Amino acid sequence: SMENKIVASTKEEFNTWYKQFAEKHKLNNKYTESASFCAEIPQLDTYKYKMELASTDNERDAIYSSALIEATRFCAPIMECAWASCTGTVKRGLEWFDKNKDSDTVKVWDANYQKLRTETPPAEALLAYQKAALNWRKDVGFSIGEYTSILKKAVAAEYKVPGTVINNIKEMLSDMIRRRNRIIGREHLDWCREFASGKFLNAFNPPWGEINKAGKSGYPLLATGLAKLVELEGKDVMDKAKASIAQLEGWVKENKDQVDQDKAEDLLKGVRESYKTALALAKQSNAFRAQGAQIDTVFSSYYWLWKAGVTPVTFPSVSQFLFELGKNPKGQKKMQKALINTPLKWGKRLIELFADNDFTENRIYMHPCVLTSGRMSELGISFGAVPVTSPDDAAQGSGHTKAVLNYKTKTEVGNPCACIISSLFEIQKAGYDIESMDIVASEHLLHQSLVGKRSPFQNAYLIKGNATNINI
Repeated sequence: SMENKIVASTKEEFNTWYKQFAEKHKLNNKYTESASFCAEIPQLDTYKYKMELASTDNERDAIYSSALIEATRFCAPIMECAWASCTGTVKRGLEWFDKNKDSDTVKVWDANYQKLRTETPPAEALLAYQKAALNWRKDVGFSIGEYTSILKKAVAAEYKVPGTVINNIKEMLSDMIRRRNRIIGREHLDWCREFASGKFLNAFNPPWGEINKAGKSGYPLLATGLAKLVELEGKDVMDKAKASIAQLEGWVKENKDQVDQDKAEDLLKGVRESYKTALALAKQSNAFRAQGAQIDTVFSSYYWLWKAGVTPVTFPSVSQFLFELGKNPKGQKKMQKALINTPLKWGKRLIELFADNDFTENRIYMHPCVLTSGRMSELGISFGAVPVTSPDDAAQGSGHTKAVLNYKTKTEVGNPCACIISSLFEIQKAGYDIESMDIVASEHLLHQSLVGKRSPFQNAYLIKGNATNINI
């Protein structure tokens, strides 16, 4: 029969289920964050040599698919993949969109889907989508632990890798930075940075004279400074800036005997108008057109099942399909063939969520709610690592890109994560031209790592700072 064998309406029930599954299958925490089937860190070099030899494109596609599935299939985070694929999570997760379909943080991208299959979205729908992701995650009750949670935290100053891969990791980082810069004062900027975090009393003594003083742009100096800040150091600055204003206010309230009321209230007014201007400038930053479009995998996955008309009953067959897909990969053509050929009804309805082929602008600007053939992997890691009609078959392994994130980054085992990311990167270099690719998947895996992301089921959006500023 086609049924969901993982039956839990609550984190507790699932916990029981998974203690049992984990013990039966000897899930192991050696090299992976979450317990998994991973006994040994894969060796991808043979794919590197083979890839050095390949004279045709199809072969390079197959060699990279192979390399990927080889590095992935046994490292999937069984606990979170399972939890995300269980009965309760599937019921609530699908039911969320029926209640929230018409809300203002959903309707913006949803009702506009067909359009989004072609043209890049405004900033508004990016913000909306991210809010909706966090909301679905709160309402559904998706967090059973740190690997399913919302990550709010500062990007670590340093990223440790072993001397074997340090070369590679660095090359990747430089190409990444080059790419970010491609996506897009002196005293003023440092005064703005100091104000944004440490010194809010700096607002009493602006370097340019009056705090709200306009520059060559007619835009306030503070505003553009903060903007350039969000650009270089990441949007965290804005929050920090606001925090500082908070302090300012607090101070003005705690000691009001030291200040003149009228011009204190005008000071505050000023900093606030400047901050609103800085926000507005950063929302259109065009660097927000990218970072805003960062996908929330499980959320977009459930959105896709919903949009494709999937339900608790038919979900197990999708889980099944995905599971097979993690064994026998399919490029564009093969995916389309498979999806149209299946007698099952969600197959055709999936490809009708696919964007155009044939999508004009750069794809990092594509909205995170839109399905494509390359994005099947998201579903792949959500519902596919563990087939829910036959959970034990998970022991065979199902390769899905984000599986890489389940690898530990810690130095005692010698950062398997970075090692695999690096092997993938070399392998790609061999057969493909790096600089000329719209996206580089190993690079995005790396981006996810540097930013402190240990799971596919973690939400990385609210993280503090820019991964490109990291020292490795």
